[PDB]
Amino acid sequence: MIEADYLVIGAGIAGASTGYWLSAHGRVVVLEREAQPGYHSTGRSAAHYTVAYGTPQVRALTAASRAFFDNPPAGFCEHPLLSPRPEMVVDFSDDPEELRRQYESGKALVPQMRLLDAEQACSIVPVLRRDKVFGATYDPTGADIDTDALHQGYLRGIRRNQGQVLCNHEALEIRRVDGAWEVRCDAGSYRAAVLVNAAGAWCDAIAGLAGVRPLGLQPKRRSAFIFAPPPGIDCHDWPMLVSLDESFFLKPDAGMLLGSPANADPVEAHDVQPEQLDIATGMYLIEEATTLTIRRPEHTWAGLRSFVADGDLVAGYAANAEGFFWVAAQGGYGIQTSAAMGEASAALIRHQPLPAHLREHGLDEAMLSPRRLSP
Ligand SMILES: Cc1cc2c(cc1C)N(C(=O)/C=C/CNC(=N)N)c1c([nH]c(=O)[nH]c1=O)N2C[C@H](O)[C@H](O)[C@H](O)COP(=O)(O)OP(=O)(O)OC[C@H]1O[C@@H](n2cnc3c(N)ncnc32)[C@H](O)[C@@H]1O
Repeated sequence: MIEADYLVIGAGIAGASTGYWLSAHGRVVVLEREAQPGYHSTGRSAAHYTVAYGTPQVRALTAASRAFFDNPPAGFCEHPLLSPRPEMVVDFSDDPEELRRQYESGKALVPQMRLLDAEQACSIVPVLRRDKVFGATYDPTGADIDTDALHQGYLRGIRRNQGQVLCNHEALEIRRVDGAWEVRCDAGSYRAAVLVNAAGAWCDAIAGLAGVRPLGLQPKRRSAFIFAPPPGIDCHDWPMLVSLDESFFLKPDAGMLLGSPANADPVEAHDVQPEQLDIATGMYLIEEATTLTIRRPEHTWAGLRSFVADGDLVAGYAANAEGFFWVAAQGGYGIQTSAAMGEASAALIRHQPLPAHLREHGLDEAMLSPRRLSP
C-alpha cells in the first residue's frame, strides 16, 4: 500500500498537467494503464494551438495557457514548445454571412485576425482551387505545439518533485475507505485523500468503479493521415488550412502533409483505429478544395475527442463524493488548454482560488464545475 497526497488516474496531457502543478505541493502518484503515457489521445492529436476554436470557456483556457507555453520554467524543456503556424479558415461554399460571423467573433478575441479575399487566400496556399474559394479568415497567432516536449516536461516535472508516474498500473477497483480513496491495481494498491480522475475517454468508467454519478462523457473518433506533397513545391510554411464548416483540415508536418476529415463519430472508449471511410472522406474533401493528388497515405490513425453536453471542459470535485476530482471533457482542445487546466485544476483540488492570471482571462470555478451539467 502506497500513500500519496494526490492519486491521479491517467498520464495523458490531463493527468500530467494536473500532476505537474500539484507536485509542487504534495506527493503525486499517477497511475497509467498503458506501457507508455501518451498512447491514447495525447499521442494522436494534430498538435495545433488555435485561440478562436471551441466554446467561450475553451477559448479562455486556451488564451490563458499561452503564457506558460511561451515562457515555461527553467528546466521544463530544451527547446520552444510552440512554433509559428497561422490558421487560415477558407470559405469553399460561398457563405459570406458565416465568414463574417467567424471573422467578427475571432477578431474580438484575436485583434490581429484578418478577413482575406479569394486572391489573398490563394497566394498563401497556392494549391487552393481558385474557383472554389470565396474568402477566408487569417489568424497570425496560431501555433504548432511540440506535444511530446510538453507532455514529457509535465511528467518529468512530477518526478523531479518526488512524484511517481507508474505505467502498467490500470486502476481496477476504487473505493472510499476511512476518509481516503483506495485504488487497486494488479501491481499494487494506492491510497490518497484526493482521487484525480484524468482518464480521458475513460473518465466515466472510472466514476463507475467508484460509484460516482458520471458526467455523460461522449468519446468521438477523429481520424487523420499523412501524405506526400508533390516534390516540386515547398509547403513547409503553409498555414493550418481549415474549411469554414470544419469539413477538413490540412497542415504541413515534417516535409509531409497532415490531413483529416475532422470527424467526430460517437464511439465507446477503446483503442480506436482509423476507419477507411474516414480516410477516404478526408482525401476526397482535400482533393475537392485543392489541386493536390493524394496517393495512399503513408500513415493513418485515429484518436478520441471526448465531450460533455455543453462542449466545455470539466475541472471540479464531484458533488456528494468527497475527494473525487474530475479533470475531464478535454474535447478537441486538451493540448492547447493544458497549462491553464493543469494550473486551475491543481488550485481547485487544493481548495485555493484560481490564480490571478487565469481569472483575468475570464475563468471562474463555476464554469469549470461538473455541477453545471446534469439535472
Ligand atoms: C484524435 C485527435 C485529437 C485532437 C486533434 C486531432 C486528433 C486527430 N486536434 C485537432 O483536430 C485540432 C483541430 C483544429 N480545428 C480547427 N482549428 N478549426 C487537436 C487536439 N487537441 C489540441 O489541443 N490540439 C489539436 O490540434 N485534439 C485533442 C487532444 O488529443 C485531446 O483533447 C487530449 O489528448 C485528451 O487528453 P487526455 O489526457 O484527456 O486523454 P488521454 O491522452 O487519452 O489520456 C487518458 C489516459 O487515461 C488512461 N487510463 C484510462 N483508464 C485508466 C485506468 N483504469 N487506469 C489507469 N489509466 C487509465 C489511458 O490509458 C490514457 O493514457
